[PDB]
Amino acid sequence: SLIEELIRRSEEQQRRNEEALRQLLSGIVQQQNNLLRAIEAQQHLLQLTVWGIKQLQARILAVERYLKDQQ
Amino acid sequence: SLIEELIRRSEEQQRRNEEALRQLLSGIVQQQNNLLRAIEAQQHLLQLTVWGIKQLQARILAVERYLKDQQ
Amino acid sequence: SLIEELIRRSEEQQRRNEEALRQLLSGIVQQQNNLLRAIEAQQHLLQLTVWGIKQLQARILAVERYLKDQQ
Repeated sequence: SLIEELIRRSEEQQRRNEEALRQLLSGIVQQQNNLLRAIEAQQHLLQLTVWGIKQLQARILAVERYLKDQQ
Repeated sequence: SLIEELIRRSEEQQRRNEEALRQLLSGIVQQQNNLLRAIEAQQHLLQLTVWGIKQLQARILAVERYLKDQQ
Repeated sequence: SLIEELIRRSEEQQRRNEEALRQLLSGIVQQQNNLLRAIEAQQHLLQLTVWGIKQLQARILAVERYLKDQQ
């Protein structure tokens, strides 16, 4: 969502730089901050999914042990 | 795969810009579009994994409830 | 972790470029390599989570089949 917002802002600045290529240095630097923010927002979500996978591993392990124990 | 293809294209343009640093503004702008596409392709896959984690959570919850109910 | 290290290095180069904007072309090119490395490191971790989700799917499927078979 914010990633989607940062991507659209980067898409906008990309069009401005390509049109300005056709002042440009500032937009190029700003575009690099746009991409860095996007990468950082994706890192946050990626970090959440890593933790979500670990919790699913713990849940399935508990079920596997429960079935083992019931035997 | 496409991410891998976008990364290699970015790796190629990176070498051209570093060699051209040693016309450059256009390549720098094109490289920024290469990275934006890569970020967007990774966002698509990241979005798929978020949905895949939610479906695994629903599957393990159904198993957990089944075992609870059988008792 | 390395992603976090590549992000901080990109954050440092971003500040230098914004201050140098206020030689800049080289830093802009170097910053683009900083972001490319970050994207590539995130792709590696993203690839690991895709594989981790597939293994969790196989584990829950085995549990689902076990419970089906016991009936």
